[PDB]
Amino acid sequence: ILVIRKGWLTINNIGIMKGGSKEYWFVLTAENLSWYKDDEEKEKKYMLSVDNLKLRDVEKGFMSSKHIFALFNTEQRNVYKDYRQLELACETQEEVDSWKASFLRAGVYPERV
Repeated sequence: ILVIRKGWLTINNIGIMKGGSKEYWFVLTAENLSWYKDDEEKEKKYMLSVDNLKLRDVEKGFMSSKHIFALFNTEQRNVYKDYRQLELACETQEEVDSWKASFLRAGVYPERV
């Protein structure tokens, strides 16, 4: 119910078949993490349950300046659609760190990297 945070994040590993890496507007609550095309909320890319979401430091990553972390379904292959893991990136390390605390509150805890 309570909104924990609203803020932009880049989904770095969105397929060829979905435009590629685009920025999406995230809304996290104690029950769901939903992502939209933008802050107007006219869209809905999807609403994924926070249940069974965990967070891992995804092993160095691409050869970029991005700091990577990811949400992954602990009990199955894909996290949503045909994805394996949903990669989230920030231009700065502090951005990644503040968002980790917001996920903590919603019940997505770290480890299993």
